[PDB]
Amino acid sequence: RKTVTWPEEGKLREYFYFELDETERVNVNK
Amino acid sequence: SLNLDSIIGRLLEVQGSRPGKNVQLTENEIRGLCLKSREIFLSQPILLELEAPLKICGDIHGQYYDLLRLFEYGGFPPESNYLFLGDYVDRGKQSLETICLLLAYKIKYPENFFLLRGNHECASINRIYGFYDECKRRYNIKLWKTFTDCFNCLPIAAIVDEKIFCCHGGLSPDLQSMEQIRRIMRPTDVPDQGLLCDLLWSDPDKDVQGWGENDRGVSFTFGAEVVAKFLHKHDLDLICRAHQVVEDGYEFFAKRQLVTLFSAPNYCGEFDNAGAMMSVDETLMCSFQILKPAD
Ligand SMILES: [Mn+2]
Ligand SMILES: [Mn+2]
Repeated sequence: RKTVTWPEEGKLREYFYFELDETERVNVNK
Repeated sequence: SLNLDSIIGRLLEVQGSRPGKNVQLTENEIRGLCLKSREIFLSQPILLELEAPLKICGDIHGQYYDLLRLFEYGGFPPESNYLFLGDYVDRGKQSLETICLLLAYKIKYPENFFLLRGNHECASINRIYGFYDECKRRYNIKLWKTFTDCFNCLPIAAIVDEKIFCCHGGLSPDLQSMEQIRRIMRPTDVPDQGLLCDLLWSDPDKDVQGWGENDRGVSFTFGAEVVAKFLHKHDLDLICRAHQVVEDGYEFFAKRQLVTLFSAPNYCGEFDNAGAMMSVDETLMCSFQILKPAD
């Protein structure tokens, strides 16, 4: 039987950064 | 006669291209994806019973290259087990590539890859918000209706190791027993009210105590006390849902009793949000992997 736990706050988030293309994301309804 | 690996190969082929390339599968290949995934959806429970370790993702909304980034960082199947919480189509530029890759991975790894239904996996909604227009432009109307028949068989919720309850929207005032979910027959549309509607449409709200009216004009809001009572009654530790854009890609509610996930960074070019994925290890220790454009 398992239980939900959380790590130390320093290890809660792992970041991945990528190059931003300003034309990659569009709302097709606009 | 479905050449699954060729399809997946062509879908992943466009990784790292600039400007972002479309992947135009054949009509028969896409219909094959819909038909085979539909069979698997129906053969598996509408209320999934899953086991950790796995990674859980929120909305994608046709941001295909962001989906590729998610797999790139979280590990392409079957390196990691995945559960997606819905809203794969609409708004973004590449709903077709998005849903096709997801359906392909479902067929390829049916025991390690799972897709829940979001409120946009519904004909009355995605006819309007982009998916139908994309289908009509790049294929035909008949293909859109094939997608709808497939979407109507998607599972609605998942429980991870009997402790994490997962769905797109949230809780329902009509949800007394999990059997009520299990009793829902497929194929089905999403009704404008009731249990199935709420599971795909409701939101948490910090200012409401019990149940309140939802600004969306559909379903309800629910407060922290509702979450607490739900978890205690069903012996759960956590609610994992999506359905709302959050700045850091994830966001806690009611002292970490609920988490909202949103996996589409810079949502439809109008927000500066990060996208997040929740990594759940074998012991159900949960952490977040965060997708963010560099600045
Ligand atoms: Mn959404
Ligand atoms: Mn939604």
